[PDB]
Amino acid sequence: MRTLLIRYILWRNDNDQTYYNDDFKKLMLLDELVDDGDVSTLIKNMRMTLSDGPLLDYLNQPVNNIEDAKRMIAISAKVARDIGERSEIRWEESFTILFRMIETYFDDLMIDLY
Amino acid sequence: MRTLLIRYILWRNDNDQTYYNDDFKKLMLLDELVDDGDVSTLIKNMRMTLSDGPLLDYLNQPVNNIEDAKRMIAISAKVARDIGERSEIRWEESFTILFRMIETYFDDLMIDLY
Repeated sequence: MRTLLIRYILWRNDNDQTYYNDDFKKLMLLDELVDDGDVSTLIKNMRMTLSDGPLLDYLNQPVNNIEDAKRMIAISAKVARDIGERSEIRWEESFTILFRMIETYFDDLMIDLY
Repeated sequence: MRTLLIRYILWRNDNDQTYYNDDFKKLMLLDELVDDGDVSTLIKNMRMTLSDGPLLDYLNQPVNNIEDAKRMIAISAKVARDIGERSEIRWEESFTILFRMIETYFDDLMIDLY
């Protein structure tokens, strides 16, 4: 799940067809769980501060169930998409927090998606 | 370079043909810079300790030139290959250190390889 999510989020950022996989189809379905307004806000703040700061703050919120975990994946993916490839983001810092919060749900998320 | 190296190292770990790209061909050439004995030792220690600890210790060594930077990429790649996909490694912790050391050489590494 760690490798899959890294690959997915990075592909959402750059849109390189050579790095696409059908495994992503099921993960892209998680987008319905997230309100486009929350993403829009997060992007505005990231641009206002010229940093990944607002994203790292979003990812630090508690994850109490599988639905919270799915929303975190979706928010990261939608943010990656909407921020653009030119954005100088140390993605590994975001993955560190994301996986710290969602790690436990990996087994169940895999079952849920596939 | 950050995205490319993440993608390369993860592909070296699982050998998933669906996640392969021809950009990796030039990076795989860096393997000649690394002695297989150093990798063998690193793997032995990682298994002895049941941790990525030895790898994170290797990556914390100073990088004084582009050749040091290339050796770090090659050691990470050969370790990723030899440790196996089943290995529960928090890859983002390794990428954090690797990129902290090699970040500056990215522009020059890109020129050197492509």
